[PDB]
Amino acid sequence: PQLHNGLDFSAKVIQGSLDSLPQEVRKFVEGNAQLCQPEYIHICDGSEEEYGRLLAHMQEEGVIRKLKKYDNCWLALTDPRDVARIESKTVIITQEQRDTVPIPKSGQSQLGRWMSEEDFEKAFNARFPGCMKGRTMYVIPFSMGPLGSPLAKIGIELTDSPYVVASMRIMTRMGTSVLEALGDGEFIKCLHSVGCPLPLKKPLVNNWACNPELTLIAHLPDRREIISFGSGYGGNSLLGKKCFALRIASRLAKEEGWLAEHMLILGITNPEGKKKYLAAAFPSACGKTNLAMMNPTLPGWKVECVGDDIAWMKFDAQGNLRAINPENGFFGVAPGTSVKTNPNAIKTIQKNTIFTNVAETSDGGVYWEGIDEPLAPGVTITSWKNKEWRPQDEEPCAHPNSRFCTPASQCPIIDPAWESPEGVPIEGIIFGGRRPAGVPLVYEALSWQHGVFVGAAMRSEVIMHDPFAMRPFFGYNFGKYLAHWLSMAHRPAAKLPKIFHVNWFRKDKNGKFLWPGFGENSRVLEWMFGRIEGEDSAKLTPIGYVPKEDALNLKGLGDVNVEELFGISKEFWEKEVEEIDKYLEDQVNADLPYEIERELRALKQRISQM
Ligand SMILES: Nc1nc2c(ncn2[C@@H]2O[C@H](COP(=O)(O)OP(=O)(O)OP(=O)(O)O)[C@@H](O)[C@H]2O)c(=O)[nH]1
Ligand SMILES: [Mn+2]
Ligand SMILES: [Mn+2]
Ligand SMILES: [Mn+2]
Ligand code: NA
Repeated sequence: PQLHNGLDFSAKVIQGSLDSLPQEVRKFVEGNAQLCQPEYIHICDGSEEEYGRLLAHMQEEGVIRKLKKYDNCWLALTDPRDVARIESKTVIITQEQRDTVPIPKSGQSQLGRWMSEEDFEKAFNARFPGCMKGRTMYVIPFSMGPLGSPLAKIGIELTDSPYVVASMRIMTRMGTSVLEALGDGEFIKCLHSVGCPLPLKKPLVNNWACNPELTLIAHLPDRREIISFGSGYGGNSLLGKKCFALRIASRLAKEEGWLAEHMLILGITNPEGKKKYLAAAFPSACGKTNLAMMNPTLPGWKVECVGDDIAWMKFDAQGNLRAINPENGFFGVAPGTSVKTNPNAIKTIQKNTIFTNVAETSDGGVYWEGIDEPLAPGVTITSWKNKEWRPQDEEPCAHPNSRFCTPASQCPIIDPAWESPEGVPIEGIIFGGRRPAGVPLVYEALSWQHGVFVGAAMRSEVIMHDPFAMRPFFGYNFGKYLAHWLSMAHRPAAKLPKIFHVNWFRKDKNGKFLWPGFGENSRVLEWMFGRIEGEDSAKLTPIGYVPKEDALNLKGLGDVNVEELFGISKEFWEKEVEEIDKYLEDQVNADLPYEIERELRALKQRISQM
């Protein structure tokens, strides 16, 4: 009801109907309409028409450019201040800090950033009131995972950014079908604003609305809310991407008995026609997308992609670890993507793809560092800063973490069960990062508990810790996350996947990679496949099982330096255990599970006996 006409926002709806919305959805939309004061409310239907028209509108406003070389491809160049995720401005709100991060023994937590309810409410009040003035508030009903999946979760994102709408259509299942399936069911409330109400208080840079000084990406797991202000970019704005997919979802996972992880999912088939699904957690810059879409060099082998970034996994009644890709597309790093490094991505991204912060060629194509493709004489390059650019300048033509946004259904090797509601059975979990020295190409954890330790001990690159590739993404206390992983071993009839650790990045004394990697990583996956089958192809070492002599198929690779590649040094590993000890003691402290501490003791002891 109302004594006037300030609460009913029906008159400002330009697509859809508030009356047709589920009650709790309407309250979410109208309540934030009252707060943010948008000019219009557009309830998205997810249709091709809505999509095409909105892209054309952004094009006319100069917000995006059409890439004329390709089929329905687009380019956005952002404000340089709004180029990536800002961890210092990414927070999780809970009653007690200990529930969000372990209280460190000595230093500051690097496992998350807590903000009190009190401090967030002040921050919220200083940002959102009237922030959508003069703008359309878009209502994005989206599913994270196949619509009918028991592993899927539903979100509603409100945004004043058409860039977010178009990108969410690609990255999630979006539209009217989602609302109809949701009904009076539960959903994650996602609120986003670029933080630039009209009239503009500050000058617009590169037609890219953002408020850097006030940027704040907040997560409120107990309220089932994500609230993001000031940034229009990637993980800060596409609230399904990391905020929902990893931070909120990992909390839900903890509560409900499942796992939300920074993992690719791939299906691998051998020459005997046997197929296994694998998951792998690597940090940013460590090649999940390359592995997920691998073109295998080994004859008779086939790799297929379920997902390249996020895995939602739950042990079923039969004890199989069932996994879905909750995403609907690939939000891949553009620089470094070539025919050599990722040929299947090259194929995917030439239609219906949105590019952000890459360079543009004179004939309307895309360009970036490591594209490994020469241009015809005459073809010139415009950089991501909208500047004339030559191949030999002291400046990259694309932003180091510039991205493409492409539909998953377009991947030539997309898995036939990539959107099967029941998910796919994971038989192996892979951990890894960038280690220039000391860490063998591949090793296998001795048990589930050792495997959890291996994930927890992950380091990459200055070499920094990134446990489970989840350091920027823990939705709650990492110690409790470790306990949650360990508890899976005590679950009824659980078939615990084999756990491996890989290192593509080991270098010799001259700084060149000892392993050719990319397509050649099918040789590593072959060994993993065999080990899952119970093949006697492993040699026991202090760090776990490694391939036997001659176990790894090296045919066609010439003379690979295996002794250096698989070399295990007592002195390196003595230092390794020490640094892992100090890290877990400080960062996890009182929340370090007994079994992780035990695995550290165990590894320390095995190394001492070298
Ligand atoms: N040497 C070597 N480098 C690799 C290999 N696979 C991937 N890379 C490198 O990894 C980088 C690309 O990986 P990213 O796309 O940033 O990794 P990602 O896990 O998909 O990152 P996010 O999308 O942010 O999650 C490039 O620099 C590649 O050269 C490999 O097998 N060997
Ligand atoms: Mn990726
Ligand atoms: Mn990622
Ligand atoms: Mn136990
Ligand atoms: Na722009």
